[PDB]
Amino acid sequence: NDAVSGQPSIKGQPVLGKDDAPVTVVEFGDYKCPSCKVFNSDIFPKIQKDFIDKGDVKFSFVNVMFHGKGSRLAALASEEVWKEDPDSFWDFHEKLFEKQPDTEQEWVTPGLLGDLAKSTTKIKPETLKENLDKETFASQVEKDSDLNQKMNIQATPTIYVNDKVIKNFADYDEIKETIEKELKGK
Repeated sequence: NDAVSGQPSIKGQPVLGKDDAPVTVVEFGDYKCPSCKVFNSDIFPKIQKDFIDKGDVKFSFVNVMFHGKGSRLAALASEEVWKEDPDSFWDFHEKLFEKQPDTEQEWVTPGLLGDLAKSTTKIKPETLKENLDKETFASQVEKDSDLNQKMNIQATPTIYVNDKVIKNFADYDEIKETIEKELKGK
């Protein structure tokens, strides 16, 4: 039906922000999703400036694989970057979204993901690409899928503010108000 209320676990997930931040914002997203591209460019930076920078919010991203083989490739790459060079993760993440074209045909390839690793992280392109071929990080993508299913994710992006499901990811008023209400409660 709809995404389930409740606090998703961010254990093992990429995180940005202070450990002790009182509000956790989680995005369930897909690198091939055009609405996730919009969230990344239009909404995410506002949450950063307003909340993450000042230690109010810690942010996490969980992979959802709604757009076929390219979604899976992208997710495997994302997992590897978090594990091997987490300090660079959010730079790689933002560039993969910036790379998403405004066309519907498959665009995700190992060469593409290898080039991003080279520009944004300390990870070797050939290493990343070898791991994509072997699907070295498949267990982490499956863990993400398990979590997606547990929360009954129906569309991407789905944003959680603590245990609250945001109705419209593109409505910064809703997001900001919900963050602020959770801060109060805290």
